[PDB]
Amino acid sequence: ACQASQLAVCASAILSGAKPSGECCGNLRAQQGCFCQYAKDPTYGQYIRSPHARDTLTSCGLAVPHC
Ligand SMILES: CCCCCCCCCCCCCCCC(=O)OC[C@H](O)COP(=O)([O-])OC[C@@H](O)CO
Repeated sequence: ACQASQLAVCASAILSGAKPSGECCGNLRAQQGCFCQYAKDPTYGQYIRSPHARDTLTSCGLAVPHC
């Protein structure tokens, strides 16, 4: 139901770009709902369309948006 918090911890990488993290790719899983549809969300388009974002999720290889 869109937590908007389980991913915040990752935002550090998406926005700033400190360093990825495994927990990140895991947090989204707990969602597997809004996270998927979020792919359409324009306001957060900068988050999903990030450079390190796709890398983090891909590194895990669990679920990719655009579903
Ligand atoms: C409160 C702030 C937090 C923000 C909310 C976060 C919401 C979670 C969504 C995160 C999603 C990030 C993943 C990046 C999505 C993306 O841009 O897609 C890249 C994708 O991996 C590329 O697909 P592709 O390889 O071109 O697909 C074609 C291929 O399948 C066939 O060859």
